[PDB]
Amino acid sequence: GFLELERSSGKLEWSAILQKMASDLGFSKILFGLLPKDSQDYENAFIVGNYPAAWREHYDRAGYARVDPTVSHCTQSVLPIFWEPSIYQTRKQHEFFEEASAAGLVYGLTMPLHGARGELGALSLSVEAENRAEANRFMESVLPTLWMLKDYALQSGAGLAFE
Amino acid sequence: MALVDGFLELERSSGKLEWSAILQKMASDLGFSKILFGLLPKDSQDYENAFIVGNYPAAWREHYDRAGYARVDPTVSHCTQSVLPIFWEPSIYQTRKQHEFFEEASAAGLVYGLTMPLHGARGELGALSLSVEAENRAEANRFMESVLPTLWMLKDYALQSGAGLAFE
Ligand SMILES: O=C(Oc1c(Br)cc(Br)cc1CNC(=O)c1ccccc1[N+](=O)[O-])c1ccccc1Cl
Ligand SMILES: O=C(Oc1c(Br)cc(Br)cc1CNC(=O)c1ccccc1[N+](=O)[O-])c1ccccc1Cl
Repeated sequence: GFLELERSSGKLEWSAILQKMASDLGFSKILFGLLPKDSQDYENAFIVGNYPAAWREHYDRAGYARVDPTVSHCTQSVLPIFWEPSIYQTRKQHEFFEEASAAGLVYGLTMPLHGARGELGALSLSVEAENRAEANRFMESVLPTLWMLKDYALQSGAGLAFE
Repeated sequence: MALVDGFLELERSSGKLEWSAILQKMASDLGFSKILFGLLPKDSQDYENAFIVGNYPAAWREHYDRAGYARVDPTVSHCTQSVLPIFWEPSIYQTRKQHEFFEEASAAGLVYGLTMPLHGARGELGALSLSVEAENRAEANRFMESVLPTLWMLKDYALQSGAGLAFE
């Protein structure tokens, strides 16, 4: 569980519980983003978490949903995409990487979310590490737990967002 | 990552037979007995014509289709509503018809286990059902809890690769 996320009422308590679950697991920053069936309106997604506010604003401002390589990945797969240097291919994606890094978001992964009612989302989690090798060792050590977490977060958060 | 290397063979297969053999072995190696992987394309409710993989007794699968059990199987309705597992507990069989279903499934050797709902990136709807042989439900539940995180990863790997084989 999942216990607290269900007993919670309102976005504020739900966000605090999810953030703490991630933090306890070893991830300092998280974003839970969700769209309803047949929506591509990323700039109006249901968004939860503790990403820096200025970064979230810039992301929307710059239209980074069209650039961020994890977005297109999420439309095609249920498997995680790790924030590996190989995913940033274009010059725009290089800038995206640099800008996200400035915001403190360099190491992490994005778990695509695909709900029972056609919801489309992502749970992104970032880790503080001394290098990418350290980050990857940590992420591998907690991956099975994260994999369960993302589905619990999806089932709970879909109803909060749209119902 | 070494953790997920096992799951990579699911994309390295050529054809439904090899894919089925790989999936069945991963499940068997993990400690489960019988499995059924079922998948439908976007918008489909045609359970009698799903893409199905596994080692459920053939006569049972034939019976399930014939008797229209998809209409009453509580794991089916659950999968339309949720991404979370549904464990095969007496409490999920509520209607008299679902009691019949449970009795018939038990005769086919399917009593303890769980169903992982599958929801694909392209609207695919499915289930990965796995049965457990045990002396009682408590032992069965103890085993299932011990392998659940591995199974949770497996079901998504199976879905991603399975969808390509079924529809792409
Ligand atoms: O929430 C979604 O996308 C978003 C939205 Br909107 C806003 C923001 Br800010 C961030 C994301 C997802 N991207 C990341 O978190 C990320 C991934 C790799 C490197 C760096 C970052 N980062 O720092 O942002 C989303 C993605 C796919 C499908 C649906 C949604 Cl709603
Ligand atoms: O494959 C799907 O449904 C099916 C289809 Br067809 C055929 C068969 Br035989 C079995 C199922 C799923 N049911 C089970 O495996 C099950 C669950 C609990 C107790 C006993 C059993 N059982 O032994 O049958 C399915 C389910 C949800 C969404 C899509 C699909 Cl294709």
